Amino acid sequence: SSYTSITKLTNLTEFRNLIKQNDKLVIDFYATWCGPSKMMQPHLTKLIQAYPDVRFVKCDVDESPDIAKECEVTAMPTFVLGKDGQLIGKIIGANPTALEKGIKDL
Amino acid sequence: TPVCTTEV
Repeated sequence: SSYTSITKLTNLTEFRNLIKQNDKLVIDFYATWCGPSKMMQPHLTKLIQAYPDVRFVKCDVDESPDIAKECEVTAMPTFVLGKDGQLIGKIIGANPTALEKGIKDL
Repeated sequence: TPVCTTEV
């Protein structure tokens, strides 16, 4: 799969359930107009294929402000990492290297 | 740059 094909979160309950139901998770908070978030799309696709044990999803901050707020997302892209039922990390910015390091540590 | 910030 790819950036284009992953689930795009639109609901809070869905978001909360996702944290509870996935052992390893990454959420890509983005904006359609943000250049840096756009730049990370190819990278995410590579990461999705590279780390099949991790669930990757995305959320449009403009479309779902409630979700973004819940994660205190002020800047994009923000990648929120979750492990064993809870959120445990953030990589803020289009840094593919930092993002992969974070994913590897899950 | 690598980030977009939003001030509301």
